[PDB]
Amino acid sequence: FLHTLNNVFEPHVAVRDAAKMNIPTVGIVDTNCNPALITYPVPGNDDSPPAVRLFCRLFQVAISRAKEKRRQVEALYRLQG
Amino acid sequence: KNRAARVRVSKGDKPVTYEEAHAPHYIAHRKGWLSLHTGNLDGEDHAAERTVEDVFLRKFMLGTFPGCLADQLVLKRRANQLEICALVLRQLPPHKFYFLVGYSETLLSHFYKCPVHLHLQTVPSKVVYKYI
Amino acid sequence: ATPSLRGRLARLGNPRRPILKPNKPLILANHVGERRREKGEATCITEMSVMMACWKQNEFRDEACRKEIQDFFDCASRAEAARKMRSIQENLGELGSLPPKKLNKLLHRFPNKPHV
Amino acid sequence: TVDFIKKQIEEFNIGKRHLANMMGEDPETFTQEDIDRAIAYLFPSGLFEKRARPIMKHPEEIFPKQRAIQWGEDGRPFHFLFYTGKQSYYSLMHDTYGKLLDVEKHHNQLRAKDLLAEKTKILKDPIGSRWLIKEELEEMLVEKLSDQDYAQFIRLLERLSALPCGATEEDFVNRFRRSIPIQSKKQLIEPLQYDEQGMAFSRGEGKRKTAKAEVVVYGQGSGRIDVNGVDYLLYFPVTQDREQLMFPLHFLDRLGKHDMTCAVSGGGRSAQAGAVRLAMARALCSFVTEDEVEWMRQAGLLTADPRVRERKKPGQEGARRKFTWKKR
Amino acid sequence: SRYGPEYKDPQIDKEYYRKPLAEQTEEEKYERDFKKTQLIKAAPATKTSSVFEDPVISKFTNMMMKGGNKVLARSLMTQTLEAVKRKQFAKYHAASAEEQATIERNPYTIFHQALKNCEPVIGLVPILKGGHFYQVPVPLADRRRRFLAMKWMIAECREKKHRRVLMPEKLSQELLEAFHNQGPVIKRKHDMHKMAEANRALAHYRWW
RNA sequence: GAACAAUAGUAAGCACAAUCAUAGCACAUAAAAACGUUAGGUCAAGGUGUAGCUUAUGGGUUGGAAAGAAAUGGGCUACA
RNA sequence: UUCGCCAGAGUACUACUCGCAACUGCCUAAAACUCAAAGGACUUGGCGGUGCUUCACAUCCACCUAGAGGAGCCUGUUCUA
RNA sequence: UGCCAGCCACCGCGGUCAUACGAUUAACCCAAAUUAAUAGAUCCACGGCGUAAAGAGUGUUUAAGAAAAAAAAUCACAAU
Ligand SMILES: [Mg+2]
Ligand SMILES: [Mg+2]
Ligand SMILES: [Mg+2]
Ligand SMILES: [Mg+2]
Ligand SMILES: [Mg+2]
Ligand SMILES: [Mg+2]
Ligand SMILES: [Mg+2]
Ligand SMILES: [Mg+2]
Ligand SMILES: [Mg+2]
Ligand SMILES: [Mg+2]
Ligand SMILES: [Mg+2]
Ligand SMILES: [Mg+2]
Ligand SMILES: [Mg+2]
Ligand SMILES: [Mg+2]
Ligand SMILES: [Mg+2]
Ligand SMILES: [Mg+2]
Ligand SMILES: [Mg+2]
Ligand SMILES: [Mg+2]
Ligand SMILES: [Mg+2]
Ligand SMILES: [Mg+2]
Ligand SMILES: [Mg+2]
Ligand SMILES: [Mg+2]
Ligand SMILES: [Mg+2]
Ligand SMILES: [Mg+2]
Ligand SMILES: [Mg+2]
Ligand SMILES: [Mg+2]
Ligand SMILES: [Mg+2]
Ligand SMILES: [Mg+2]
Ligand SMILES: [Mg+2]
Ligand SMILES: [Mg+2]
Ligand SMILES: [Mg+2]
Ligand SMILES: [Mg+2]
Repeated sequence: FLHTLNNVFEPHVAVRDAAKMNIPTVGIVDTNCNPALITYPVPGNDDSPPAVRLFCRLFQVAISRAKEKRRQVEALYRLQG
Repeated sequence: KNRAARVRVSKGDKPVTYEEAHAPHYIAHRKGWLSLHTGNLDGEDHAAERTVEDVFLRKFMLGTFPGCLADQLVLKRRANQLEICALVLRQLPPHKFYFLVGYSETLLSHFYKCPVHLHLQTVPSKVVYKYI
Repeated sequence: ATPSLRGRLARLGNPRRPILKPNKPLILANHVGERRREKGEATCITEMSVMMACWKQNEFRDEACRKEIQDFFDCASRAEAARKMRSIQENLGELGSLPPKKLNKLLHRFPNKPHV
Repeated sequence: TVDFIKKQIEEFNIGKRHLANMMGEDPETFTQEDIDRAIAYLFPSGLFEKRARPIMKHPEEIFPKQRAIQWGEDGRPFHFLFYTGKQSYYSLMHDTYGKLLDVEKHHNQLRAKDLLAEKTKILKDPIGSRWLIKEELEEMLVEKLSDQDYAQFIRLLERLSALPCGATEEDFVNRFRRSIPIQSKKQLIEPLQYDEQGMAFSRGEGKRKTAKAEVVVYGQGSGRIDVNGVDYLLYFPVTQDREQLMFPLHFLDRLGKHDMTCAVSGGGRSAQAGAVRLAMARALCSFVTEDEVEWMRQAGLLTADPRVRERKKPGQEGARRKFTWKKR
Repeated sequence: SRYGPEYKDPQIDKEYYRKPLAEQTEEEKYERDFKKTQLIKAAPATKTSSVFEDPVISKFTNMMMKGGNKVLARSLMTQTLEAVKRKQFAKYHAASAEEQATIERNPYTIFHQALKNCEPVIGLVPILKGGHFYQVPVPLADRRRRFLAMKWMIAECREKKHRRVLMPEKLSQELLEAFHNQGPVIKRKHDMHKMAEANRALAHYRWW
């Protein structure tokens, strides 16, 4: 969740329902959010543009890096035999 | 509420033939006529005779082929011969079907004093138009 | 400035005696009310009375006073035109404020939190 | 349901071959147009509803469009918006908004370079251009939509077109264009006619309320009118009907200049006057200028009068009038 | 309503279409009329391009008509106009040059003027308040007033004549008497006006 | 169990809607109108559950069914 | 931490007691008997001679036209028969 | 049988298709006993008192109790 709230300022439904579904949840919890049901919360500012752009970029890079590492280790496993 | 020749809505499980799913106001619009004969045309005669004949045929056929009749009969009358056409469930062995074909055609031919043809179309289970 | 709410309502903690007994709880609602349509009153009554005096005096011959008849007519026309044309513009333009629909939407975009 | 479609196409082709054979035609030059005549002749169903009659058609037209499979065999959904529940619509919104941003960027660079080189393509009005209906859009995404959805999208396209239009942008918004067909109410002028050394006669046919009227007018004659072989003062004793006959001529100031013969049948006297009125009006359009035709139409001279007797209804008295209703 | 709301009423006036070139806003207006691809209701049988037809005379004709008889009501109107005409031609030749300058012989202008004089200024509507029905002075629309005039004319010259007496006779009489303001119709108008002054206080009960 | 600058709802089905009819459109009219409500109406259309009759509550023949103190509904013809 | 109160509903702010400047009073306060409930809060309906908006298109008021209710007949009810 | 005759500890049953009455058939359960009636045993609150029964119209003291660790008596306004 890049914002844990919905435009009416209650918690986004998906939080309660992801919990309900046994799905782990990362989310950026601003100062007025409720972190409780969120698996790995990262406290910080969700409202300002450089912040959201930052968090987007980070999660992007992490994902891309992982998918790469998986490709490379797969290749290695293919040459192993 | 008009009730005539209607099949009311059930809980939504009810199998309904193409015929039964169309209320009388749809005749000649969507579904067609279960009989055909000259009698009801403008300048023509003996409508009454053919109506009674019709009624007896539906009853007779329904009793002669118990349980195996799929949909209501189709009665085509052409130049003094009647072709009856029926939708039949497969129940009986073809022995019983041919026995009843021959028996019927002869019986009715001698009853109504005209050549009678019988045409059976066979079907696995009642064709289902709606719900189900 | 809003009137003070401190000490006013009857509560387990409050030392003194109630000042307000609110009929229904004081919690800002998420919508406003709908504007009350204006009570009508008779129109043209003055011009009518003037014409009626003119008649009572001149013994109800219409030829005698053409001015007050014509002016009562003119006025009734201005009251018809008023009834027709004022309805729409009083129903849209609130002047400095917004139509209650827009207010309600605006208030649902930033609602009150009684809960949590 | 893909195997179905494949099979159905196989058997539609085999069948189209068969049909072309019995109808005795070349299997190659057989069209849908021909298939139709062939069935209509082979299985002749009178039924008033055209959708209930026998049909052999290409299964793509018969069957409704299908949402394709949304994910691979591993479970990963193909399109990144899948979980929105409407991928089709929100993609459209995504790319539309993207093109809007693009336009804004490019046009801002061109604002800083002192260039407004674009034009407003937003007026297609002579082409009779309109937006898609909701139905059309719904058919283009193969997905159900909501009224507020359609509204949102259209509003966005509007935002787009209201800016400087790029080439790919113009092309983009123009998928969502349709053109409303011809709008002209101008009549179809009867070609004037010259018969047996006689010059300039025109024809017209009115119909009003159980009365039919055929009127032939000669431009070369003096003023008189012969209805069913007799004079119009004799056939139409009532002033009102003579005035009705007078209306179109007096309107065009042709009142002395034309000579007419009429055949009118059915209806009463007033209905016949009305019929001849309309027919005369329609006949005089050959002799007059194209502008005065528009005038006659705008006087309501050229329109048939649709008002006709309503059918009496069972359980009432008069087609409107009800039997007396007793409260208690 | 065999016409959809799409269909506009026709404009029968010939003068309007004949002389367009001097008016800008009206050129624009009827441009928008036809070019809108606008549908037009077919011009009614009653209404004509005739230079001779007075819409007021036609209305009156209609309000006189019983059953379906236009022929009979148009007869009675025609006869009445002719009767007023000849009554004034009688009053003209038995008079002197002064009164020959004064007296009106156009039956049309007489009809119109006699209706203008007979139309009420003010009117009465019943209003329920506190379980009582008060009669209250109400200003009237134009159409309502013209209607009241015509209807009062016809009601009187139907009702109060002696059975021997024909309609165009009695009607021409009352037209001429209402021309000069001494007719019983006019007395009715005054009864209304007086009932409206008697109740003038109650003018407050009217909320519109 | 809604909020569209959207806050928990998706829903097939039946109705409405659309189409069909009234011989071209359109409009109108016709038709259509679910689930239920009124133990609404009809065992005398026919068929039937339960309960009743069987030299009779069944089957036939012949002849009779009147009538206006009064009250009233809907119409027709009028009063010109 | 205390104190005052409360053991179904009625019967009952009653009957009897004691006390009281109260004498149609206040206070204190039962039982026979009767019942299988009596109560508290809510929910969905329905309803409201409750308020606020919006309407009615032959439709309530305002208004238009033709009729019924009075007569003779025609035909159906109710009674009486 | 038909709101009758009757039945029931409590809820209730009987108005023509009564597993509830009365009798029959089958069953169940106790058993030299089995039901009914009456008395016991048991059973109320270490719970409660805004709306259900219940904070006594007010304050002071008496009797009796608690003190269980840290401080306090006191200033615009319509007490009497
Ligand atoms: Mg924030
Ligand atoms: Mg105090
Ligand atoms: Mg309250
Ligand atoms: Mg009629
Ligand atoms: Mg559904
Ligand atoms: Mg059609
Ligand atoms: Mg329609
Ligand atoms: Mg109907
Ligand atoms: Mg429909
Ligand atoms: Mg009943
Ligand atoms: Mg009954
Ligand atoms: Mg029976
Ligand atoms: Mg009677
Ligand atoms: Mg009737
Ligand atoms: Mg207790
Ligand atoms: Mg007690
Ligand atoms: Mg007391
Ligand atoms: Mg006492
Ligand atoms: Mg005592
Ligand atoms: Mg009415
Ligand atoms: Mg009558
Ligand atoms: Mg009457
Ligand atoms: Mg009568
Ligand atoms: Mg009877
Ligand atoms: Mg017993
Ligand atoms: Mg029994
Ligand atoms: Mg028992
Ligand atoms: Mg028993
Ligand atoms: Mg023992
Ligand atoms: Mg209490
Ligand atoms: Mg207290
Ligand atoms: Mg007290």
